[PDB]
Amino acid sequence: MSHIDDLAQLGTSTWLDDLSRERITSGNLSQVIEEKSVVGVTTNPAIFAAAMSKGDSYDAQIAELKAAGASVDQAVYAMSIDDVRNACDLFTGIFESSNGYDGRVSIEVDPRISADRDATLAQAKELWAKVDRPNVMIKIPATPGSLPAITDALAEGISVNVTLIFSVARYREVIAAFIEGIKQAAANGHDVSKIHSVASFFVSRVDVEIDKRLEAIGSDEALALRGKAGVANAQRAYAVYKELFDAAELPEGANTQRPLWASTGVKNPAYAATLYVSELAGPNTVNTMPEGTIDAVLEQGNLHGDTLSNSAAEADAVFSQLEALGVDLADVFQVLETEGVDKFVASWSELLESMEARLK
Repeated sequence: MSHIDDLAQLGTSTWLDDLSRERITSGNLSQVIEEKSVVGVTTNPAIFAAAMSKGDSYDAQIAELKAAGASVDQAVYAMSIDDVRNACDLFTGIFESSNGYDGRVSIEVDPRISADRDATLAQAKELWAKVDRPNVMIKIPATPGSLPAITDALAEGISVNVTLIFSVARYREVIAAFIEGIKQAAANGHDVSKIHSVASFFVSRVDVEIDKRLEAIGSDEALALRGKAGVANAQRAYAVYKELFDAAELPEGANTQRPLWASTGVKNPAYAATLYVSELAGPNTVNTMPEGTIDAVLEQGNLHGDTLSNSAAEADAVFSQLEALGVDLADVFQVLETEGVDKFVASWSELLESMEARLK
């Protein structure tokens, strides 16, 4: 039927990049699964923040939580868990039919503990046990401290959405941590066939940083390269996926860790709104799209087959050309990681402020 269905036939599952209570009550979340072929969802603090400030969708539970003695942290916890568990129920049919790959709902641990392995693990177990739904996924970022918490968590049978992956180097480390996670899960007696993971690899961020730097260079050639690095970087990640899982020896029954294209909303009005979907389509992948990007794909389409599998030559040429023009790609990826963690933590404080505003 739809262009999202065509995208799944190419191998790329479509997830939605937020779980606002607006979507649930309105019936939008059912509609999006049923009509837009959405087969997974993730939490979104920034959107959550906004919804409490500008909307009445949480008014009922805020009244509840203000009636009890709820702190800002407890309110935020309670509200997001109720959303997530509600989404888990509704995605149960897809979870069961998809061999556990899709039908997933992701929820993060506290962004402020992301350099703290122990605390990240502790809160991963806590969230896992509290939500108490087998299709939930705990978002754990691929940043210092929490990267090894990824294998610890998988070792306990927790399914993990790895987030804040910006570079192929760090993606390689994420895959290694997944393989060790599943090896330890087996050694700890867990049925490894029910442990899943996705690796959320950011796309638009790269072009935002690099488009600026290409404009600073200002040459014809630099300007002609704009809007290419994000796709190219992701395609290089896909080659790595194939490489490391080819080389890997996983316990029997183990799932693959599918690459997931995140931040796939275009940030420049001149770029086609389907750029980070059509160019990143192919086997064993997920794309976590903003709903506006889902609607762009649905009405505009512009898919042209699998654009991932045979993509490595093109993508490398983009990167070798960027480095010929003097763009310091290692510095770019370091800026993205630092800015990534700060944005991550910042949007969390934005949510805590929003929340505090309502609880007074």
